[PDB]
Amino acid sequence: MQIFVKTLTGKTITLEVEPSDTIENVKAKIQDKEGIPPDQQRLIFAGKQLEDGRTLSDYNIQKESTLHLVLRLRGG
Amino acid sequence: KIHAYTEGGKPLRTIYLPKLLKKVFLDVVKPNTKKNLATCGILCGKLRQNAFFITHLVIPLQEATSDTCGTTDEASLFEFQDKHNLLTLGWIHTHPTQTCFMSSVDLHTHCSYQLMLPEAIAIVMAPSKNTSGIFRLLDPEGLQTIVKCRKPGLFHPHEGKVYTMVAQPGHVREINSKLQVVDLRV
Ligand SMILES: [Zn+2]
Ligand SMILES: [Zn+2]
Repeated sequence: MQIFVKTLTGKTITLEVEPSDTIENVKAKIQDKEGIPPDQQRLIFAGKQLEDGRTLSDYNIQKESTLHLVLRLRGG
Repeated sequence: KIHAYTEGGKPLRTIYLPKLLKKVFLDVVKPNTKKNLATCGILCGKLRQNAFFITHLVIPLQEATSDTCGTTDEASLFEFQDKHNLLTLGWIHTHPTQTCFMSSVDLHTHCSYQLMLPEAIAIVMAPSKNTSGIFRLLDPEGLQTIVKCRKPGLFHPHEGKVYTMVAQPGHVREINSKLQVVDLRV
């Protein structure tokens, strides 16, 4: 099924996923498609930040749901 | 009158940067700078008629050392930006005692911002030198180097030129526009 990931930059990323996919699977898909490593990604759905070992179905993310991506910031 | 292009020939839209922002940032993080601690902030704003305007300098919840800084509560930052319909246009941070340049870590960070917005900028303030600089990765070549990178080590180098300063007149233009500073710290 398709979900959307909306950034804070006016971009929407489309992903192909299954309900059984984990959040870390989803972040890997973002890296594969968009080039952002998983450790920089924070995903938010329904006001809450998503945790790596849970599944999309654990948060009731379904066909055409929109998640939000906010990046960490590191200077070093 | 002035149009900028990436290395691969893609159009870059103008970012209007308030003249006061650099100074105001330094003032607002000065306490840290004094304790030899780094600080970072987010450059936030709006798109109007094919140009971006920086309107908000947002200081997120963070942790720091004399040579690193990082966010610790990006959900609070998302909530603020979402509620106020503010775009992420780039970021700024201090090198309290070092020169003005982009570190390996800095490039790994900026790459992701610049992947999400081609115009994204990284402002580095070097107060002990009274220098500063506005940087971006080379596009596509610098972005490609960092996306494919799998080297460990906080300080690993990269093969080739990776980044550049924004040009003058540029895609970044410094204008006398107003600014709001939002401090999300305790
Ligand atoms: Zn730096
Ligand atoms: Zn690297």
